[PDB]
Amino acid sequence: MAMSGVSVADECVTALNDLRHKKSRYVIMHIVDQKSIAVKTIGERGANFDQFIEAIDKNVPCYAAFDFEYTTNDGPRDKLILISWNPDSGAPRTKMLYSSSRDALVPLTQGFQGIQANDASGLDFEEISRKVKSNR
Repeated sequence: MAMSGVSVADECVTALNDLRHKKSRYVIMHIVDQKSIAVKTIGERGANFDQFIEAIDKNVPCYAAFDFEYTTNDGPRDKLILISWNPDSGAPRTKMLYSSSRDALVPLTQGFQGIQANDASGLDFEEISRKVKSNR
């Protein structure tokens, strides 16, 4: 409920929109100029750890969406998860920007479990599978 300037760019909306249809795999975007959100590094199936870490930066507020199929309904099911980066021990502007963008990300990421977790706590594959498997 900050509302300052941070807003999701058209490019981001299109990237996530297509990603939801299993266009690649996952998409990672970050906030630029704390006003306009831009893409930093897009996935496809399983980017390298070197490039993944090199691109990602544990500090600024970033959002990564991953599309994974499951058999919760019966078989041919698809569920996308949204993980936000924002360590409590990070920065003040970073934690604030998260809320300023969360409002605009709410409508953008409709139907996706959005959770904020920093460090391994945010990249916990087990947490993602457990969340989607539970559907809560």
